[PDB]
Amino acid sequence: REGVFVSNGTHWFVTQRNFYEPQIITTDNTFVSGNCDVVIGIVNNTVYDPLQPE
Amino acid sequence: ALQIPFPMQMAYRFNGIGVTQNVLYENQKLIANQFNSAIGKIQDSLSSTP
Ligand SMILES: *[C@@H]1O[C@H](CO)[C@@H](O[C@@H]2O[C@H](CO)[C@@H](O)[C@H](O)[C@H]2NC(C)=O)[C@H](O)[C@H]1NC(C)=O
Ligand SMILES: *[C@@H]1O[C@H](CO)[C@@H](O)[C@H](O)[C@H]1NC(C)=O
Ligand SMILES: *[C@@H]1O[C@H](CO)[C@@H](O)[C@H](O)[C@H]1NC(C)=O
Repeated sequence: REGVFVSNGTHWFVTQRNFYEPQIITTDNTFVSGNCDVVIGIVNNTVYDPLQPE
Repeated sequence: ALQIPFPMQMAYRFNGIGVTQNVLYENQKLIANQFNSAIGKIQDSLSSTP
């Protein structure tokens, strides 16, 4: 939703575009759009659901 | 200077214009052709019109 995805080699994080403040990928800080096939450069990864433990 | 993939940079400009990033990635091929075609057209217009 804001910022870009980054990876330190193993994990994946989303951080603001002007300061390295990584955090876990969550459905709140991202938004779904369409299917995986259309976009190029997409990578496999899981998105944590905040209400999943609930 | 901060390196960044050019299609990703477009998403920044698209996001900074009022459209979501997805509209670019879902149309990256179309936009690229339009950009190249426009770049070709301006060259001809400059060459033709004195
Ligand atoms: C990338 O960052 C992740 C953040 O989770 C690192 O994973 C942690 O690494 C520390 C040591 O740096 C461990 O103590 C933690 O247990 C790890 N946590 C998880 C959830 O994996 C990961 O090591 C980093 N990868 C790098 C730096 O290559
Ligand atoms: C260019 O980007 C594509 C799509 O992410 C990737 O498959 C390819 O390996 C890249 N080329 C490089 C990194 O030289
Ligand atoms: C997971 O991995 C491959 C290779 O990264 C990717 O192309 C694919 O779309 C992903 N999903 C599945 C179900 O294979």
